[PDB]
Amino acid sequence: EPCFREENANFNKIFLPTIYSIIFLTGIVGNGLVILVMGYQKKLRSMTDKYRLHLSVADLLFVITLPFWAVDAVANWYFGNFLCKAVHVIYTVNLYSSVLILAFISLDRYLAIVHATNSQRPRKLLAEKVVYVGVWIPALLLTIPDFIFANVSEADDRYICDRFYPNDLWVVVFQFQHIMVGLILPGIVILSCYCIIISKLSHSKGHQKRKALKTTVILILAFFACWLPYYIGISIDSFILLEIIKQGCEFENTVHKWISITEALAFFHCCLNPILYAFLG
Amino acid sequence: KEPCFREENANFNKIFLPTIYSIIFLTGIVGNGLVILVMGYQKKLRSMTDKYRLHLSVADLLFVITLPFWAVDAVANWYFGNFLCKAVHVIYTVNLYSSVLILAFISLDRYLAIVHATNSQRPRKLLAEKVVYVGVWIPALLLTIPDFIFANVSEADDRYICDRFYPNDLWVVVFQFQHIMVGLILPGIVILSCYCIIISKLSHSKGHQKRKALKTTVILILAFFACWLPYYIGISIDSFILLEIIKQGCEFENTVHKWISITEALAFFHCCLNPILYAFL
Amino acid sequence: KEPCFREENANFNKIFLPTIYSIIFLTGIVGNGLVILVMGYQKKLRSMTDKYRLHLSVADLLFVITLPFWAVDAVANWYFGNFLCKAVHVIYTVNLYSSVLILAFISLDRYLAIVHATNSQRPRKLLAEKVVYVGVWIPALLLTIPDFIFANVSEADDRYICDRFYPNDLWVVVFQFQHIMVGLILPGIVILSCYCIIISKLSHSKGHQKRKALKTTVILILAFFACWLPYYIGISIDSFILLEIIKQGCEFENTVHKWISITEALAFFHCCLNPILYAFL
Amino acid sequence: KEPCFREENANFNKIFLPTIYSIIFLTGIVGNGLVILVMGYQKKLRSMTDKYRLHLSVADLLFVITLPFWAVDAVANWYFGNFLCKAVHVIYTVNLYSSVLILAFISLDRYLAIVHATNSQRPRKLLAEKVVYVGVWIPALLLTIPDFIFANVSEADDRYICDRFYPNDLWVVVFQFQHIMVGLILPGIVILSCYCIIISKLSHSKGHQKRKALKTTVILILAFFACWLPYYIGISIDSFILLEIIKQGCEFENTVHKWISITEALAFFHCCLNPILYAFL
Amino acid sequence: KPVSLSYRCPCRFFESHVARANVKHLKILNTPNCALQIVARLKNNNRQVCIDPKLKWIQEYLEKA
Amino acid sequence: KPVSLSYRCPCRFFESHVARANVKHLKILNTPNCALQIVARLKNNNRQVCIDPKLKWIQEYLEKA
Amino acid sequence: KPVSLSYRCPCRFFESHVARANVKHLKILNTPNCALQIVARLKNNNRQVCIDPKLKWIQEYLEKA
Amino acid sequence: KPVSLSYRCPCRFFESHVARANVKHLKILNTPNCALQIVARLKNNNRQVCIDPKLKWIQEYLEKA
Amino acid sequence: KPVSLSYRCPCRFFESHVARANVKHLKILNTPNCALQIVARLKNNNRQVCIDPKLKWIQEYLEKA
Amino acid sequence: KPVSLSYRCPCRFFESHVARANVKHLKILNTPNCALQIVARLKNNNRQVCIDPKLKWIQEYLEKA
Amino acid sequence: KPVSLSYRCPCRFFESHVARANVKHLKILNTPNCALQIVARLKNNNRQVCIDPKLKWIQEYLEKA
Amino acid sequence: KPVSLSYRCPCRFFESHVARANVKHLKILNTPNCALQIVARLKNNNRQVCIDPKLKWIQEYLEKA
Repeated sequence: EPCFREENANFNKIFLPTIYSIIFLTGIVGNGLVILVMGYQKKLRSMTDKYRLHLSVADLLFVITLPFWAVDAVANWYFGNFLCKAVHVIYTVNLYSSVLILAFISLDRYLAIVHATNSQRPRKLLAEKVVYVGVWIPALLLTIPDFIFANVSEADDRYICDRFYPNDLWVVVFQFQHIMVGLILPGIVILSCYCIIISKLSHSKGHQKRKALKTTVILILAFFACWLPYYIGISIDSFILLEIIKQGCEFENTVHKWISITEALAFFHCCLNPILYAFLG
Repeated sequence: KEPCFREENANFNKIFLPTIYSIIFLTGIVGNGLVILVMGYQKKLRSMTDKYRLHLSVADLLFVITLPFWAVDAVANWYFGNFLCKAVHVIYTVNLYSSVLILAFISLDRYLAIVHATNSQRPRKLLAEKVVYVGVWIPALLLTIPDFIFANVSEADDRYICDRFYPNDLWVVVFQFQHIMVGLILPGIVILSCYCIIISKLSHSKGHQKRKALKTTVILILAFFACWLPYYIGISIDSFILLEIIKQGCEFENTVHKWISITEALAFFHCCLNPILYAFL
Repeated sequence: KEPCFREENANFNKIFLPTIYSIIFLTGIVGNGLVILVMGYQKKLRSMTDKYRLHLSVADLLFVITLPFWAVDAVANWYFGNFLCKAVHVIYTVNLYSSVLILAFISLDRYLAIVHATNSQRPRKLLAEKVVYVGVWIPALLLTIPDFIFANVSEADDRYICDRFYPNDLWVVVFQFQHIMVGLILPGIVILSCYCIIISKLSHSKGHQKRKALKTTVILILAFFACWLPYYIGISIDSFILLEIIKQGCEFENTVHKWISITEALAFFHCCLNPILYAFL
Repeated sequence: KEPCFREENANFNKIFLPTIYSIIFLTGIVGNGLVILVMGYQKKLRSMTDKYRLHLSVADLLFVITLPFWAVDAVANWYFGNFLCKAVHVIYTVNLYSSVLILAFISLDRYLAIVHATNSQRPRKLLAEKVVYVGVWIPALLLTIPDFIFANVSEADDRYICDRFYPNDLWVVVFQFQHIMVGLILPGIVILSCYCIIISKLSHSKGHQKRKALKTTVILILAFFACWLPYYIGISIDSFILLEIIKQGCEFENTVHKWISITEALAFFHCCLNPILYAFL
Repeated sequence: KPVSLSYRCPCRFFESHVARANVKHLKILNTPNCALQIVARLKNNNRQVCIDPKLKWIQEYLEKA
Repeated sequence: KPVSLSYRCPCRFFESHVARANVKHLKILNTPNCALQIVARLKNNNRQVCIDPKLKWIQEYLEKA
Repeated sequence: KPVSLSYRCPCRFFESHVARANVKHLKILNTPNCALQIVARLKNNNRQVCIDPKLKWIQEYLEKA
Repeated sequence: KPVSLSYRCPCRFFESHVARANVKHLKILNTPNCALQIVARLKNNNRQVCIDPKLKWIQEYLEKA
Repeated sequence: KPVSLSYRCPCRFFESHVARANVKHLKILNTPNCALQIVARLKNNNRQVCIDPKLKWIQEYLEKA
Repeated sequence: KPVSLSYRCPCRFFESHVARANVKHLKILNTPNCALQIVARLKNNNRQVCIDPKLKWIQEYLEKA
Repeated sequence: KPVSLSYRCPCRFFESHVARANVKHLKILNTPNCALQIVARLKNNNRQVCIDPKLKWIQEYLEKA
Repeated sequence: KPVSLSYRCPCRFFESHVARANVKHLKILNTPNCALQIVARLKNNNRQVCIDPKLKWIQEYLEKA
């Protein structure tokens, strides 16, 4: 059957640059302020702020290349092949690095709350040495298909910055790997550590001296609430690609529009760390 | 007279239903697991309302266990046979009746605590340990007999839909009217009458602090009924579409069906607001 | 020059109007019953504003008594004859004029209390006890004579609609302009003049605490006028569509009618907010 | 290769534009009359910032005098000749440039107050009394000469529309680019530079209370730029529609024009939020 | 209800320039509490347009009965 | 010429049974020097059928002006 | 699910006035959990309209087999 | 007259190969004093093809009433 | 109002390659404060495409006054 | 051959009464060795009517370039 | 972008059972970095249907070059 | 029969001027025992025109599979 993938997305070409420009402005302002305050003046106090500085570094790296996507939303990619590869690599590095920073924040809170008597040296050892090899090295190692497959090419109307796979099984296995690494395993880890944290804090109702859990809980919940509908949309699209859901091509076009809109709305995690720093929430 | 022609390929429902279902499933499983872990296993409950809220969280956990079956039924079609179809239907029906009967019990417990604050303490213990089970769980289980005997899966054109199939439309009208009655009218009248008595008796006090615990209860009851009101209005209008009252519309019936599906998805947020009210105060 | 192009279905209005009507009916009946029970029967009123708020709640109760008649007229057609049609219309018009005249009385009472805080205590009592009835209720009853005569039931295509029928369009133009004038212009000018005088005189005070009671009054008046503004804009544009001023649109008239119906449904939320402002402070 | 595909059936814009225009007109006239009455005539200004805000309110007042005229032009067409068209256009352009130059002056005043808190008290007075007029009002008046010559009334299909009419499209590209530059780029860079310096210098303070007055200023500036950002993004895309860059969309141009009208209606809320920030703190 | 929307006219810009030969079907709309609307379907354009109640051709067509 | 090539009535369907409730806007054709050709549209069947100029309902609808 | 929304039949509003000559194709819908729904496509209007299960023409058409 | 101009069967496509899964609402034509002309619409090809009155699936569909 | 969106003209992509035989009707748009837009309806594709004001065929068609 | 089968003009309707306000985009046909066939569309009637090449409004519209 | 949906082909379920006589226009779409599209317009239903690239009829049609 | 009225090819447009950028999905007709009737639709003019089976662009498009 002929799908004939044509969107006529006249609203997306005027709505996506607006969202991208708003996120670029507030992300570059907030991440520049956070890096200037903590990464230069050494104004960090708690152990969470080192992880939030790493998160702001990855956030600034992504919002540097966000105007390229803002141009590519309405016009097409006339920048180059190397810029296409660099933009895709920076996107994937930020996407995995923010998730692994949040997992490390949850693990640090589990070590601080439960192991409150002996885990002082392990938390410092984590946040000074192990965070790099546990976050940035997997994030850079997961960008090898971004280094290989990402290429700009014609689609018989204009240029497109994307990646090209030899088979569709590669596309669906990379989508399933993206779902499994981005959402499932770190979400399970964060939920397990916070369930243990709540179960141990229920035994310590006599003292309420700590309330640094609210900031990390709000940040993690807002991050996953931002990233949930895009993950649902690409899960439904991956099940479409695996001959499970066969409901015409108008449903596939609706899934494409939903994935684009929710992917642009899922960049609100750029304005999540410094807005929470401004509100002290 | 065109009878129905019920084929409109509503594509946005099949992409919006699993998003709402998965969001409600995640927050319901996390919040109800936390509430059952804290106040059901560790014995953290202090007031008498927390036992009924633990019962509500048990029913909420039971429904959000089977919510991903509804997500799979939304975007794909049913593949789990008839026993899982009956189990999912009976769990949803017993949860829907049990939550509103639990809320009626909380409201009448507040009526007993506020008005008869001197000689009614042992009736409250008899209300909260012994007669609560035959108050909520026994009638909710006895209301599931047509759910046990009529829910099945059809031999359709490779869809195999999960639903209850009635011999005629009179049974559909009778059971829809009974559902509207037991779900909204009698517990709503009981809650409104006891709260009117509470407000009338509370004006004689000199601004006492005993109404500080009333705010969470009235917020929970108001949020539950504001979640369930538009779905009840939609199915009341659909019940009046049957038995030849609003029969002049054909596409209006399809709009009513879409409104019922959307408001039924939005009315599952009553699982969201029970542990959220424990996260706040 | 096409004659009518009357829209025949209005599918979403018939499913959206009874939902809004039922929500406003339930909240208005509960809140106004509580307010009349607490401050009208039990003598809980302390300040001078609460008598006017009790009058406003009496008018609110009178309108939300007949709101389910409007819901039945929205989704079904009218079956209650001509006497109920006249009673529902006269109650709606009495409430609509009485609420804004009551709010003008509250604003002028606040002007008398703030500016003349020394010698105006018995004129405020004469305002709130005796002359208030001939201030609001007698003009609201005298403004219903065309509503008493001209509101009837017609013979449509088996509809029996409930509406006010005029001999010609000059009468409906004149009465729409009079409704706009008495509903918005003169009481709005009176309220704005008294509040400008209050704000100008309040700057001479040294930050006193007498303006703490002004916040609820200005919030109630601002909420009322923000509720009623888009309906007045819509019927002003419809009145200027009449008298052949805007004549280039024919589907624009149908859009104006749909906007008037939707904003009229949303402008009945002035019954909602009066006891809501008593639930908060 | 279709030339224009001229489209005039925007039914919702003629019913949504006067509603937003009337709401902003009423709130702006009430708030700016109150602010000019309190802090301009009665001498209630205390801090150095409020004088600039008074200037802003004067500019805001100048806009909301001419706001109902556009409301007539939203739903009817222009009947007031060419002199009123020129006056309305020059008033809107003066207000649009004057508000952002006033905010640049407020941000640079905050930079002078925070960083040079010891030796800069008489330069702040010279900033706020003498050089402020040649700072904001003289460049805003000098930026209105092409508004003075080119704004007129044309001979349409019995419409008499009010707009500026250029000799060719090169002039409208140059003036749109200059409008984008002076309205967003240079004052935005100035405000961001002063606030980055303020945030960098404020880290050396030991948690002083001098940043309590910074919150209202950053909230006002952020609300102004968040109001004006989607309109600026839309006119940037509309200017790039010219010069044959994204020419391939024809109905996309009409969607861009509808977006321009909607976001220009929504971006007049910057007159609303100056006295609203005085109602709160 | 001070406003009325369910009951407006079909009466809209009663034209005095209508051709009797081009008038193929002059449908008179039967409505209550309204003016006598007479929408005639044209022959050249095949579109219904209003006709005034004081038109000579409409009066001659009504007087044929 | 007793063959009558021209001067042809749409006067054929002189149906006495006319339902006023199901009648849409009936069209009185402007036939020059002929009988009153009243083609009534029926809302039940969405078709135009001619009616004789002697029905009580049609006369009451014509006189209600 | 105390409400039911998914299996709702296209078997509503049974008409009892159908011409046998105008009935060209009386398509009987094969659906579960409802009675014999049979919509016939008319010949005069070319639009599908339902027929009652107790109609004499439908019974004579079904009895031809 | 052994030529039979009028009164013609659509009694031609007596195809035994009928798929009940791909069968849409089959139409039994109301032809008096003729065979049961059962033209079944096919959901796979969106076309109407006649079926003989001897198939097991067609008899099971007709008897399910 | 520094932007302008209400008086927009059909002055986009003035092509100079148009066949005189394929041009059936070259409608010159009458607009105020706009360029001399002339959209010609083609004969091969039956779609309107604009023509430049300096074209020899358009000048010969205009001078054919 | 004074019978002139081919090469016919559209220069029949030489109507002097032309309304410039109701004139839509007039088409100047590219007819070689012929008169200026200016078929002006009328915005009031949505039809194209020929205009003679001697009107003041048509000459003013042609000269406004 | 770990997800990659901006370039997808009309490449889904190339059916082998395709009639050679019903194939009117076997449109071979040129898609870079994708499979060779063999979508053919049918003749019975006039709808485009994808064909297999290993089909004998498509190979025999393409072997004429 | 030396007229060859039957069995006629569509191979009438052997134009070497083929633009690969403006070429849409070219249709290879399933003509039995004939030449490759490659009708290459043009995206610039929205028309289907046949091409000769000897162009470099057509051979490159056929070989890219």
